[PDB]
Amino acid sequence: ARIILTMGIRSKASETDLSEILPEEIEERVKTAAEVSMGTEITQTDLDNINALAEQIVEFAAYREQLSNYLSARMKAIAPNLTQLVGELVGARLIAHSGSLISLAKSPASTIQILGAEKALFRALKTKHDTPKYGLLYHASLVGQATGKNKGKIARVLAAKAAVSLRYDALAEDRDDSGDIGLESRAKVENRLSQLEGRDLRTT
Amino acid sequence: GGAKVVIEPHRHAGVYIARGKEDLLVTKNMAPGESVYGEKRISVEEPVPPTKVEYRVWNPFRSKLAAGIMGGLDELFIAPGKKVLYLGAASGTSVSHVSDVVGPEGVVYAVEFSHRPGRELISMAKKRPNIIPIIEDARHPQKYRMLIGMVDCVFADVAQPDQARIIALNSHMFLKDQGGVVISIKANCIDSTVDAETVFAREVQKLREERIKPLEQLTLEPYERDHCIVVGRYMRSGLK
Amino acid sequence: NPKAFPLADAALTQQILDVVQQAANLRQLKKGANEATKTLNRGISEFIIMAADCEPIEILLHLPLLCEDKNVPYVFVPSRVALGRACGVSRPVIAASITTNDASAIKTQIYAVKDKIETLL
Amino acid sequence: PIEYLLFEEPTGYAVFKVKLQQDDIGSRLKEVQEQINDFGAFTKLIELVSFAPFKGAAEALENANDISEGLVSESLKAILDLNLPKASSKKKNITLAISDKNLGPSIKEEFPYVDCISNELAQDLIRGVRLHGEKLFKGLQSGDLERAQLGLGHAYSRAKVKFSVQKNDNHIIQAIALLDQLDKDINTFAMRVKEWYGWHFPELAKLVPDNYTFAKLVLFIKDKADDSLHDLANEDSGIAQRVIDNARISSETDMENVCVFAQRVASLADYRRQLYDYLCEKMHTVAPNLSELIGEVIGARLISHAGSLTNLSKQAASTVQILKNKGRISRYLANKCSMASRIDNYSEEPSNVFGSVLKKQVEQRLEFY
Amino acid sequence: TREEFVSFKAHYGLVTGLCVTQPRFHDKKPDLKSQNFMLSCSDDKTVKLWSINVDDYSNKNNEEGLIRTFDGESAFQGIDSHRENSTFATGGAKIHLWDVNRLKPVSDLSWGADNITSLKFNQNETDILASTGSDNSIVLYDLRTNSPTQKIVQTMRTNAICWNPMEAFNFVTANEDHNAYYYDMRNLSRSLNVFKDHVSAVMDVDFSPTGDEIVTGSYDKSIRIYKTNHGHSREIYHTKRMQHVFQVKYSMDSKYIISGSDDGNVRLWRSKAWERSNVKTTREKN
Amino acid sequence: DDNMRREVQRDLLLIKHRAALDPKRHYKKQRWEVPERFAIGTIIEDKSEFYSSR
Amino acid sequence: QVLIDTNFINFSIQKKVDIVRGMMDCLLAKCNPLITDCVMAELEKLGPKYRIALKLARDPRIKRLSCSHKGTYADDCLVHRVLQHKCYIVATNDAGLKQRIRKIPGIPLMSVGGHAYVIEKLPDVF
RNA sequence: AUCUGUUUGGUGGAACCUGAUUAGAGGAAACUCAAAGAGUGCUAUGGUAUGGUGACGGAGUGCGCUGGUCAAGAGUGUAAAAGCUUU
RNA sequence: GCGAUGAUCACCCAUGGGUGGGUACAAAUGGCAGUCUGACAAGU
RNA sequence: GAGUCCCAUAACCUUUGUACCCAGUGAGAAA
Ligand SMILES: [Zn+2]
Repeated sequence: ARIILTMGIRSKASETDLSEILPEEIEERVKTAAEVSMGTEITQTDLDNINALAEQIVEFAAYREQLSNYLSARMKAIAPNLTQLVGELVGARLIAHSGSLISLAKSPASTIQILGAEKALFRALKTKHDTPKYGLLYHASLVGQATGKNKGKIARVLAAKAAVSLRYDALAEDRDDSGDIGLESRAKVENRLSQLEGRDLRTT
Repeated sequence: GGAKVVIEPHRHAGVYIARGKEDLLVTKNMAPGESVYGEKRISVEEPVPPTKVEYRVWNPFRSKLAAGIMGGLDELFIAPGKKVLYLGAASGTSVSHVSDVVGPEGVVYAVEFSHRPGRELISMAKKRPNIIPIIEDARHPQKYRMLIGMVDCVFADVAQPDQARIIALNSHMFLKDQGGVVISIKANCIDSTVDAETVFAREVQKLREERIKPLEQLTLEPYERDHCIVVGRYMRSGLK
Repeated sequence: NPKAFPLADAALTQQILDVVQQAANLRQLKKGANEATKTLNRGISEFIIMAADCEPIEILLHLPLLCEDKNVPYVFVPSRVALGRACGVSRPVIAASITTNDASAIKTQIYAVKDKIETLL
Repeated sequence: PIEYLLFEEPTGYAVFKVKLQQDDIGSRLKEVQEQINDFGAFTKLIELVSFAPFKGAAEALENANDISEGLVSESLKAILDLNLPKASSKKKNITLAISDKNLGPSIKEEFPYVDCISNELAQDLIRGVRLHGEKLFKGLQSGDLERAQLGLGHAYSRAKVKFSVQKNDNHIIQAIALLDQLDKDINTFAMRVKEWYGWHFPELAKLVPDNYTFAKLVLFIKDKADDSLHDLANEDSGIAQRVIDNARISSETDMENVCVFAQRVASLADYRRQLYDYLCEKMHTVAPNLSELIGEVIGARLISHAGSLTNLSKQAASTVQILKNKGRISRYLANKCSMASRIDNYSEEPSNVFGSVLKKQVEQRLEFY
Repeated sequence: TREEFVSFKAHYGLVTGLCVTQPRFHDKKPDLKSQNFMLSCSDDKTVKLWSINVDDYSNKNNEEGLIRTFDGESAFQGIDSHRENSTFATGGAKIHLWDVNRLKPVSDLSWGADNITSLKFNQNETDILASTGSDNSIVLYDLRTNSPTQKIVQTMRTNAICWNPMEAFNFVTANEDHNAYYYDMRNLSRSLNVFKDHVSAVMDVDFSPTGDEIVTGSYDKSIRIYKTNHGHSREIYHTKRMQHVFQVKYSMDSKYIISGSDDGNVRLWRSKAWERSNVKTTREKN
Repeated sequence: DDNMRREVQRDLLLIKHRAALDPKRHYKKQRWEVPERFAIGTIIEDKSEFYSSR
Repeated sequence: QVLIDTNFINFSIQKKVDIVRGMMDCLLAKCNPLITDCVMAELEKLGPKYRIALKLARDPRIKRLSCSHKGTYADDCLVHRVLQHKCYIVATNDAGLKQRIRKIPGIPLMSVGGHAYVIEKLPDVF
């Protein structure tokens, strides 16, 4: 959208350049495709609607990132230790999954582990199969840092510390919105992730 | 109409069979989300989430090449990386199916002479980028010798009595050696005073006189009365 | 080149109109523009006659594209009034179609007219 | 003797110099016929002496049309006058191998000292250089030859058919298919705006039910106010100021956020009805008869559901889905509308007069009942 | 393409000679880039000159056959055209010289009242004719003096002559005792070669355009190629389908040999059998 | 995978034993073992014609 | 259209039947006789005893096909090009070729018998 | 159900018979070592190899060569022509 | 003062209502529908 | 120890509100 707002037309692209969009290596490709192309030439009365749509979706993404700013702000003002541990939008869809923050706080840590994967969980319980291990908590950055079966392992330890921090946030009264319990819990999860990424199943 | 089929690859590369209780000749869709001449489609969900890719039913009563495929041809030369020169691209009916059999890495040059079919060809070649529409008479290949270079198969769905001369001229210009020559011969449009076997024998003799060795012919009888597909290869030296 | 291009001259026009009248007697003629396009997309049609002087012309120029798609001969008679009079109905028609039949007593005449208008086209 | 060779191609013109003649008498033999497939022996026949590239796709299309209809263009004149030696016109002309027997006369009309050959020897020399292409040219052209071929084929075809992008119905297909999308987007977004402002006072969605009017008035009211003069765009405005006096529902950051949300709804609301005006204009220039008969938005949805103006045209009249006496006016309007769409598609630059006549006919038919 | 430009029912009897011309008319201009010209004599006392539409240049865009009809009182037996100046010569009951403008012979150049069976013009020193008469005689004519020059009588009958295109005074005769004779025009008292390997009467001879070898078809149904300095056959070509090879030419490529047999067929052969006609990379050429 | 073959493993049996589903259908004699690569797909009847295949 | 072979031509000349006139009064229809290049090769290979037969096969009324294979086996060529197409009458007198042709179905067979041509597997001769 | 005993699906594979194969039949690994086959890519380019062993090169002159123009000749044509041809 | 440029073709009362079967859209703290295990593991 | 990234961010059913229904044909129609 930003590039068609910038140039508009192919001969206009032949006379203009751009570096704030499309970084430094697709320029020769768009210029060669501007020189030779199977595309027609548009008029101004529909280039105007093309430009209106392009500025429309540019402003749409501006609204998207500022709504994400609002979500980050309300989340770190409502349950900030969960933000310090698992992150803003992950904790947000945890809370939005379980309904209330207190209804998520009074659930055990195993539930917070498997919280997104209910259909896989209950089919793997109603026939005697193996249950999932990730759920909605798979998209946390720590589980992203883990690799192998120990992302199941630190999904478990991350759900345990997230239950700790989450019910602290929901049940505290002298809470300070400063991330202290979430930060010490995150340090615990990070050095645990370190000590099980340091081991290796090879023999040296 | 809302049923479920299983897609299975055919012997021919690039085309598929959808088995249900009636099985369908099927191709992948190069422009997903719309039908070109009102055929039905099949949408599979192949596994970032899985993506809905889709498939188009090839109708043998509206395509001589599909009638040939599902009558049983030992070798089509239309293949998933090739270049096909479609002669007599009368609309985008069979050219769309040849286009998405040939795939995104191959090229279909769709030659047509009339102009309202050419307008529909250009509007179809927008959403199928691997189609080069050429609005020109195929009886003069020099008038578009600049736009096409070194095709791998020619398909001829022209319905003119100077068919073999058109096929020979376009092959000698743009076909490569041991490339494919697929012909759809319509007996009644060549000439109706003789019978169908006489005109097929004469057309095959004309092809080998213009040094295209015929490998195979098929009558394609339940879909078209008195038609034929002759599959040959451009031998260029030594039909013997 | 006009829009209604492959027009017939007077001898071919009267040959066409005579076989149109005989097919209309033998129930082998579907007359009118949307009946003609119905039988054309159904595939039961041997050749279509459009009249090149109705009050719009694109109203039946939609049919040459269909005939080209399905490889059916099409020919332009220069009188909608004479075409309707040959069709045997009390109104002018602008398009008519000869449906295919093999238990047809005029098959040789229809094939001769098809050959004449196809060498024209 | 076939001394020089002229190969035309989308990137420009090439003059080759024939080094070794191929056999004339043994030209149908197996080894002579496959030496043009082997590249290691074709380079013993043909050597590139010149390549004049084109100035762009405009001169490419000009020279493609001139080569197509068999005329010598100015770039041809330049490269042939640079490359071919000044031979005699009466004794031993210089021999140029072309591929076009009716381009030959245009070459001798300009250079009388050049006799042109396009028989089977020149034909298979030409198809040898076509078969090898980019390898003969030794790296001296800009642009991939097949990419220029795609561009030149599309340009040649649209020129030959007179493809106009004004009467391009894909614009109105995508315009109405996007307009339905933003209908439901403005609907759901202003529904959430009304939901988030429902606990500031839940009567603005009772007095002012239209989504745009609600959103634009709540974009500037954020409080009580009193001063109810510029809130009439005043009985509803007076009732609204009375309700603001009798406020009966419950921030700052959340209220700033729902102000940004209502500004988004207002931006969608005036990009819609810009798009609607655009597609009424595009429908008047693309389908004037249909829009005279049943209206611009209805004709837009008609050709969208049909898929194209061509598909709606070539459809039968008894199979048109338009949207007793009430049951058969639909059939009358259907076959008149099919007639109007045929007129409108196959006329090249249409008028409005037949849409007018068919509108008069269908109003006469409905007024008869 | 191995296919006829045109056919012509030229005469009623045997067409006993034919050659090709660039006819120097002095009223018209010869269009040799689109018309070819062949003229041909038969035993029905006619010499006819024909033009052929030829697709070799694409310069132009046409009244092909029988542009004129020369007429003699007796039959003709051989014909050959001068390589300039609109002239040809026809042998028969007597040898006449003609040009393409006049409808009658310019000069009768006959030694005695004994008929002439064959004729060849020289290729360089183009004004020297040679002819074979059925009294076992070989006569040379000169066209400066417009007269015969010298004749020899051999044992048996000379069927054909061909001049050496690279040596201009040497010719080869092909005669009925089964061998060919390489003769010097300046001394006809001795042949300077005899090419011996045929087993029946030698019907036709021709030179390579390189002047280095000759081809020689005979009445035993076989043709033979001879190096010019040796005197025995370098090669023999035969076929169960080929009968009584009456005409042999050596194509101007010096690489193919055209033979006309008497079952009807004209066949191409390679002069070097093991030699292929593709272009060669330097490794295979070396 | 076998995890998906254990979900479509029944209608592949139906397609293998097509010939005894309707007493009037009578297919041509093939064997049709399960192909190595397949895909299960749903027919889109479009929004053009109604009521016939719908 | 009728494919001739060499013993049919030899028996025609031995029985003094013209080719196109014998075909016409056998079938009571207009015939186009065809000499394939392998039948012509076989007549030429027959030698100088068969000069009369060769230059009666050289006749402008007898059209001629162009076979594209190696070797001159006319029985193989006639059998292949007739079982490919079924639009041909085969005129022959070889016992083996007669058995091959009358074993493949739908192919009429003509042969010199007596002093005129006979035709067998053509069911509309009168 | 200490009813039933058929069907479908899995496990198992005696006897006979048929077919193939046989220093029994395999399997896994690879920046491993060899033996071969097919296809594809790469200017893959001396039709007789640099501009030149002071025997040489460069400059200039003379001869040679190319093209169009004009003039003359000659043919052909004709009342005169014109035109056309001209190694 | 017609027409092929198209004629024609679910239950109850003395234009209007009563009763429901399918269509889409939206909603639901309506349903399916029930939130895994539990004490060892890694190293020297 | 342990099947989610393969739509529990979902699918289907039920109920509740909003807008409708209960194509082909091919020469008749009117008096
Ligand atoms: Zn043969």
